[PDB]
Amino acid sequence: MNDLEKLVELLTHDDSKTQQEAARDLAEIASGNASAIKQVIDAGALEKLVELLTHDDSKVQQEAARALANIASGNDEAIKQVIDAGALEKLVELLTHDDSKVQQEAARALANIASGNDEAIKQVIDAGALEKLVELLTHDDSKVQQEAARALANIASGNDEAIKQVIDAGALEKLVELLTHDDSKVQQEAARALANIASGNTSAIKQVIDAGALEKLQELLTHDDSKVQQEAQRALENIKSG
Repeated sequence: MNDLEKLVELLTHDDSKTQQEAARDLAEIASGNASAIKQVIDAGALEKLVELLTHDDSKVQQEAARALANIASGNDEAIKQVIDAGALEKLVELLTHDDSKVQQEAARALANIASGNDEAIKQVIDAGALEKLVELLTHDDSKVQQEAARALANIASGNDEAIKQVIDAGALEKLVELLTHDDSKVQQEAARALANIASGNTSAIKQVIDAGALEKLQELLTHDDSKVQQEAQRALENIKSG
């Protein structure tokens, strides 16, 4: 049994600090080379990590979700593996327990998965992730709003059938109220999400402007933060040519 696998072993222990530290230490190893990431996978981390998500231990959940997150930042192989290990079911589950840092890692996790191909994107919507995600947009938690928006954006970067789901979940008007929030990153992600949704067809572009996106977006264009401006401008543009 090599070092990595004795870690997956330690995950199976009933001590809180034991699980947490092993989970934490996997979280870091899995945030390096593509090589490090696959070493983690074939060491069988995924079954064990996913099951930690169902222990009601805030700190443990936070490290097991984060680990999944970091693994989902690797290539398409990891993302396929994370999915086949049933993460999405538990991950979306974690979004309903009001736990700042745990909702946060869960979102980034889904978000990252959602950055994969179209097969990955479908599995996210089918796992009921949309409804829960949209809900997190109304929490008074700048960090959570950012990761939730970030996920939707990725998801709204898929096909028509995806964009349509995002609208149907009632994203649009929550997203716009984000544009008025005085946190740079949040605005950045909301605007990005909007910009993507507004790369669909006339139906999709229409429901954006009806949601009052235009004036807020043009408002952000006068803020002093390059990155936000870019996302706003890019947004005003796919709205414009329609």
